[PDB]
Amino acid sequence: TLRRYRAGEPPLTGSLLIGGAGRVVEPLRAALEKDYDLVGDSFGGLVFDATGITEPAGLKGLHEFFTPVLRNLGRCGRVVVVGGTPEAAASTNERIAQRALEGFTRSLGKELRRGATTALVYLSPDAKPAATGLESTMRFLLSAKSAYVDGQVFSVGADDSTPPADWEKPLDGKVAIVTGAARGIGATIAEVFARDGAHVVAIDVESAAENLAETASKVGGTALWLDVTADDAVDKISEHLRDHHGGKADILVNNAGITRWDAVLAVNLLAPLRLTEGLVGNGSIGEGGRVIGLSSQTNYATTKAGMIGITQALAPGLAAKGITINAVAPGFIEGGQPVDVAEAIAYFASPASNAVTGNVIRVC
Amino acid sequence: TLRRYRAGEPPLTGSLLIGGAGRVVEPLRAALEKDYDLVSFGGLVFDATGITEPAGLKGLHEFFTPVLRNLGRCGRVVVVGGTPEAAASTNERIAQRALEGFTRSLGKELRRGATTALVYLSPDAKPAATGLESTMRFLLSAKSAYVDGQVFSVGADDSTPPADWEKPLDGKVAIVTGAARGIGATIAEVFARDGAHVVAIDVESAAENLAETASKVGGTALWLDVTADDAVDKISEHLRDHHGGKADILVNNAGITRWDAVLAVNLLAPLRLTEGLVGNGSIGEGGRVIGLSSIQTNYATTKAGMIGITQALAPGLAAKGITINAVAPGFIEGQPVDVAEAIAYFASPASNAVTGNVIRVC
Repeated sequence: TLRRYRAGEPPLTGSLLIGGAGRVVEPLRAALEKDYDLVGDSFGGLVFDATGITEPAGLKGLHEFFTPVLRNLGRCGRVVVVGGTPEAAASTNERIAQRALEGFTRSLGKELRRGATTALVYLSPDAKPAATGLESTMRFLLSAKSAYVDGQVFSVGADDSTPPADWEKPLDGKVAIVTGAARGIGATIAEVFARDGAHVVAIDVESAAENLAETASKVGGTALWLDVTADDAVDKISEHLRDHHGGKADILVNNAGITRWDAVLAVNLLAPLRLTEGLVGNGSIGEGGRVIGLSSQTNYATTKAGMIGITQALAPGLAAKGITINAVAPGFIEGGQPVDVAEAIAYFASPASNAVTGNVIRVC
Repeated sequence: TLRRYRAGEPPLTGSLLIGGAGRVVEPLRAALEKDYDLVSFGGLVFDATGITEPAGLKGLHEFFTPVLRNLGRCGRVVVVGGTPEAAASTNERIAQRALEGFTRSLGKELRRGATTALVYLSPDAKPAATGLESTMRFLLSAKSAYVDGQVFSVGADDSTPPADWEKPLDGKVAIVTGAARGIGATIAEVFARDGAHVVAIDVESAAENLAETASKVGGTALWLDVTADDAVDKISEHLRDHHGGKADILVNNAGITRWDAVLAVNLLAPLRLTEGLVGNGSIGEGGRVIGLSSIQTNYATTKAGMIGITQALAPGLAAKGITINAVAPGFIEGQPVDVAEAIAYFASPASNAVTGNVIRVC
């Protein structure tokens, strides 16, 4: 039975080794030293900086680092390889080697103890030497919050970051809109956001009735009964933000909720796109904003791909306004659990995740 | 059983319905009307290039729902779209990117043997879309029997059809490594059937097995360890003696005849060969490099690696008029001929607008 996050428990099940050569090892060692049991004999985390590998021949560096240590990696352990964005390498030799990283981290998992995970994080070569924009990703990965995120690839760009005042309350003071919020993952996302100190606007359909009122109260948020596919949805959300939150939201989570071709397109693709375009277009979501999509056969497979489309298409335009857009694509859930999906969303929602945009991650 | 390609037998086993709306539907009609039976369905092509908004995706369902049930066995479904990173609006990017979800799930409601493919075409492709044609012909045929759910990315460049679509590789000189047996030997065979002159390479100890491949295909044998330092030179020397110093196509497979080892054989050697043969003028204008992965940490890395080669080298190779693509096979022995066909599709002189692609065969 897998480790999920709690309280003032330590982030890892044991010590944390950071190795490799490159531009990430020192900044990370300095950044993670206070909160993690850092080393120079039973490991909770293994981090290899692969940024210094500039040719395929150098790929043996991976083998040389992990082989002596993998076996001593604990249950529910973390392995992270950090490389540089291959599209942006300085030589074709470097692009090949950094691309090859993905193969290594995704097959290593089959050698690991139960519940242990692996992850690949790419960092812009244009990120500044302190690598602040990387921190929220590492903390998410090196913690129990990321229990069911495995074999994934995270792409961090170039901007600097600022830690939240408190990494145990990273969403402290933020306003989050969550749709499909009465039951299911939606209700859980709302709960995890509140735990992290956000004020949640819980949105669902009018027939959710009391259930929605219930979620709002449990999370200390507010309820907004509304059909997100109606013409006036943007306007109604804005009005609610004017009354309860001085006209502004920080986070929009587009979750369809469980509460024909055209109905599926309208709910899982058209509506969330409209919501995003409108709430951004009118300034309700401004600098520091976070949009996070959550997918979930020909109907749905198209809207799931559509959601990936939104996330990639809107990222450039949105980054120029200081806003990130990301998505989570969950697997088999009712094994994997909702809290797990919610953590991933909360990781993107982080004010310290400003250098994470255009990403799509699978959970379970 | 599942149908593969033979004789002057017609390419589909039913008629071809090309519908939809956009920049590809007319030119594709005019291109295929002679060889195919146009408008109990052998093939279904939907032009999705005119969908510039997500709301328009309803046209996919509108087109497909009446006709899928009438699609014959081993039918081909192909959706053609516009390269999403190059669309003119975010709305368009989103609608074109969504075609991928539709194309992958559609396969699941098809008959056995029937396939689905998504083709993206550069919006700077001329109206005739001649660069599109070899991809279309490969897909609308028995040759692609086990290429399902895949995404092809076709560039802006025009194409010239080969003299004969049945001998597409006529007069071409193809280097095939690891050719003594397995896929290497079958690749050699499909290449010769398509008219190529094959240089069959493999290690010393394949001995007479290499001789038989070279012999079966009307080619030549080169006994060589492709990880040895002299490898580029010996190959060049061979090309000088037998082909006037040029090869057209290079197939990177070294087949079937400890971390360090897997890397040399599977990532380093095929990179060396590619860089050596292009850099010494052995492969030029019109060249074709095609990588083939293995069928597991060291192999996983070299398989990711191959994708890297394929993506990294493509821009610089395009400027030299050389394409690079790869096939990721297995689990197999499905059949070898099916992988070889995929390699032959990339090899084709008419696939010049096809580069930086990675296709799984299953």
